[PDB]
Amino acid sequence: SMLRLQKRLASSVLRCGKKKVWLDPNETNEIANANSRQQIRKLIKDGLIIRKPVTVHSRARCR
Amino acid sequence: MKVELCSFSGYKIYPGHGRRYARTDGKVFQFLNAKCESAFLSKRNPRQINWTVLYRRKHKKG
Amino acid sequence: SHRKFSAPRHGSLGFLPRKRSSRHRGKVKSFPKDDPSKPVHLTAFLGYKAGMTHIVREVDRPGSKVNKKEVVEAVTIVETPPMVVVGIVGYVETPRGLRTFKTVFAEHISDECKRRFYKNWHKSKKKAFTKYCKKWQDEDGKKQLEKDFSSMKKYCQVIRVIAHTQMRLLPLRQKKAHLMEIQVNGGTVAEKLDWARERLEQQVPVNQVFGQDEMIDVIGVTKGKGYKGVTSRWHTKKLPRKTHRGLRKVACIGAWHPARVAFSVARAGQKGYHHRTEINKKIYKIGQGYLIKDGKLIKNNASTDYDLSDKSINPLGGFVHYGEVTNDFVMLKGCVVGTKKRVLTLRKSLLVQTKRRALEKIDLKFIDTTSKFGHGRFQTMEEKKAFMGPLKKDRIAKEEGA
Amino acid sequence: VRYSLDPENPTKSCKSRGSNLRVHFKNTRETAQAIKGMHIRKATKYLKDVTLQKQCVPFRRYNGGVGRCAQAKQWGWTQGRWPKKSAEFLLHMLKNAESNAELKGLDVDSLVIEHIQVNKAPKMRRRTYRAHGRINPYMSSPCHIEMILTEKE
RNA sequence: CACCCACUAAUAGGGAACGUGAGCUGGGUUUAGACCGUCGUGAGACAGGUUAGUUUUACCCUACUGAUGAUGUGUUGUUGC
RNA sequence: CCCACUGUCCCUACCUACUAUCCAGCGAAACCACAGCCAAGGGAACGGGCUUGGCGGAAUCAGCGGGGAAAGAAGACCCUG
RNA sequence: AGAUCUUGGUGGUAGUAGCAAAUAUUCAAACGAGAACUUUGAAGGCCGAAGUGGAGAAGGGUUCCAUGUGAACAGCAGUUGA
Ligand SMILES: [Mg+2]
Ligand SMILES: [Mg+2]
Ligand SMILES: [Mg+2]
Ligand SMILES: [Mg+2]
Ligand SMILES: [Mg+2]
Ligand SMILES: [Mg+2]
Ligand SMILES: [Mg+2]
Ligand SMILES: [Mg+2]
Ligand SMILES: [Mg+2]
Ligand SMILES: [Mg+2]
Ligand SMILES: [Mg+2]
Ligand SMILES: [Mg+2]
Ligand SMILES: [Mg+2]
Ligand SMILES: [Mg+2]
Ligand SMILES: [Mg+2]
Ligand SMILES: [Mg+2]
Ligand SMILES: [Mg+2]
Ligand SMILES: [Mg+2]
Ligand SMILES: [Mg+2]
Ligand SMILES: [Mg+2]
Ligand SMILES: [Mg+2]
Ligand SMILES: [Mg+2]
Ligand SMILES: [Mg+2]
Ligand SMILES: [Mg+2]
Ligand SMILES: [Mg+2]
Ligand SMILES: [Mg+2]
Repeated sequence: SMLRLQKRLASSVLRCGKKKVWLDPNETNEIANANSRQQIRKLIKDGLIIRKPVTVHSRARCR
Repeated sequence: MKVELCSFSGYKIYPGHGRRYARTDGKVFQFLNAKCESAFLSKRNPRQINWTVLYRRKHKKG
Repeated sequence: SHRKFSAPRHGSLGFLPRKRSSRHRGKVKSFPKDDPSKPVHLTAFLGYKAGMTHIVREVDRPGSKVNKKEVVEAVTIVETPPMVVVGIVGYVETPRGLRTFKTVFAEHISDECKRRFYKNWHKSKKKAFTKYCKKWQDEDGKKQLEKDFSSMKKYCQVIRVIAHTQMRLLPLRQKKAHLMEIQVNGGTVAEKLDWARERLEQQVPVNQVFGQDEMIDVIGVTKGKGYKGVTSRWHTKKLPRKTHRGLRKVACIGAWHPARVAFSVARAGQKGYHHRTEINKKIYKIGQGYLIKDGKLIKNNASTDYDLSDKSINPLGGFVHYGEVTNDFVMLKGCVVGTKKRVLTLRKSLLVQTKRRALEKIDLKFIDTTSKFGHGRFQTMEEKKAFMGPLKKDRIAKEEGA
Repeated sequence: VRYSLDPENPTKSCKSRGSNLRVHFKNTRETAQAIKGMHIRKATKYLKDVTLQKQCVPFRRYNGGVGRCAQAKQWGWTQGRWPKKSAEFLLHMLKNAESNAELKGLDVDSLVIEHIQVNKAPKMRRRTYRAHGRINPYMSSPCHIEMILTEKE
């Protein structure tokens, strides 16, 4: 439903900002049950939570 | 029906169209529109502008 | 205290109710004074502002710098399909003014004319005049009509005829025609009644109403500019840039006394869409329109005595925002109020044209037909193709057409 | 409870009442005057049309500054508006009255709004701030509503 | 106000709360800072000079400009005076 | 004062953004003897009311700033105590 | 009945002024009675390291965190919230 807590926990555990945290919209129900960092780690391992890749800034023009 | 004129671009200028420009030195020119007059006023060569008649006859187009 | 310098008043006090026209047509309000010695003739007409262009002609005004010289004069094209007369109104003179005496409508009213009677033609049952026209057939209604004509003949002082335009002939969206009372003059009451009675259910071409190189009056409603401030509505002086609460205003709207605002103080409000009457407009050319006797003829609209080019009055690409003109058109001199596709009323001059401005013969030498949807540079398709030669789409169309 | 204007026959009639309804009182009054005397189905479809801005209510008494809309010409009036909140509140009240009419076991196909009344509810205080550190009231104007329907057809 | 330049047929005189600041401006007068000269012992003054110095609110009534309407003709429309 | 510069101006126009405008919701404040058509008269010597006369037609909208000797301070100028 | 009276209540104004300082939001989905404002994803942007980031002092004092509610408040709303 409202996964701000889950987003915060994922951002803290993954040690990345909330921008890079990807939560699966399909398994919203499964995520909402996770209220502990251990459960967040389990979801990360299962693949429901993905650390999105860093936005590309290429220096090829600069080079 | 009066005298037909030729512009910087070489087009015919019908009466009631364009403008007539006379310099101080003693030459009088006429331009079909503000585009042709502006091109003349930057001293742009007619032969290098693709849609001018002069460029067309220089490059044997058509 | 007096104002330190004198200055003419901004704005006209002859147009003070500066408000939108309550009518869209533009009514006559003053017809030419009748005289029975003249032949029976109409006095006015309905036109539509097709657009504007310019012409080349030689002036034959002696003693001027422009004698035997060629000038360029802007003109206005007014498309005027022949009016269809459907009725007659007779008026009787009273000490209380003119009042309507008796009205007669013709049978077989045109479908477009009947639409004027309906605000919503779409859902109508189309019943208008359906019971009325049946009295043109039975003997009782016929006798009633004959008594009506006799009463008009023996009582009415002036009469008018109702003519309507032909919407199907115009390229506009609106299919609702325009009705009009046109006064008939030049003869006795019986004579004009007989002439109109002949002309019921008939078409009156514009050439039978107005003539060449004759100066007429133009009536219409101007371009509605919407709500406007004082600066544009009255052309008063702008305030200095240091002005606090507004520079496009009038600084003083009246002295302390008489403790009110005089009507003559310029104030913001509606601009344009004003019913105006313009006079002294010379008719340079009355067009003939499109014919097909064997093929379509378009030269008659734009070819002059010295051009001889098979081209129409329609400019390259048609008239801006208007369409294509195929029917009888009138080429006035100068500007005409109202936008494109705005209905206009043209009337014979109420005055006597004795000035050498008037009654001067008009001979066109060249009529511009360049495209006004931009800076047009070619008179005709033929000349444009001749100058530019073949083109890429031309080549590819020839390729598929072999 | 003591309804104003009790019906002539309190057997063919049903009652609905509301108190402290968080709606504008003047808008409610104009709406109630608009729907007065209507059949219940006609009133319901009319309020739904108000919601969709297809039918406008004539603002007759409290018309200060109210703009002009074309649909006002249905009435002999010029000013009109489409109060959404008033429409929803009257819809809830009307459905409550319909439920009461069902409970009295009289058919709801024959109901006409013979009586309706809007009265100002007690005002509630809110606070605002002005240019020189001044405080102005930010009062609310709720309203109490009562109505009486009646079987007639 | 005055005067001059120039043009013009002519550059007449005035009123409307010495018209018109919820229209403007603030150059002057007429606060508080400050200098000069004159006066006074002094604080300070000077229709003497100079400089710098906050110009608020209209959504109310009415007026005025426009815009819907509104009264009767049964309704409604067209054309008109 | 001069060179240049330019919408300060001749002489105004157009365009953009936000407002104002209308709708949804929410929603005050100043002010208010009563109310608000004018001319003349008299009058506390400049009336919305009174007399004389001109007249006068529900409800309202967007403007507007002529009037309400508009509002804002028991005049700071001057005089008396 | 007055005292620009005191206290308290209520009107016209008026559903009016107004809710315009800092470029910008859109689609889909979910919960939910109810979604412009809740949450997720996608997109477009912005802050552009002298930040709309990360942390401290003074000051505040539980606002911190979880769960729950839609009475009041967050000048619209809110299933959200200091
Ligand atoms: Mg200023
Ligand atoms: Mg053009
Ligand atoms: Mg108002
Ligand atoms: Mg407003
Ligand atoms: Mg504030
Ligand atoms: Mg403060
Ligand atoms: Mg004078
Ligand atoms: Mg004065
Ligand atoms: Mg003033
Ligand atoms: Mg002022
Ligand atoms: Mg000054
Ligand atoms: Mg000083
Ligand atoms: Mg001394
Ligand atoms: Mg300074
Ligand atoms: Mg008076
Ligand atoms: Mg005093
Ligand atoms: Mg005092
Ligand atoms: Mg008392
Ligand atoms: Mg007393
Ligand atoms: Mg008191
Ligand atoms: Mg507002
Ligand atoms: Mg705002
Ligand atoms: Mg950036
Ligand atoms: Mg920081
Ligand atoms: Mg918290
Ligand atoms: Mg709120």
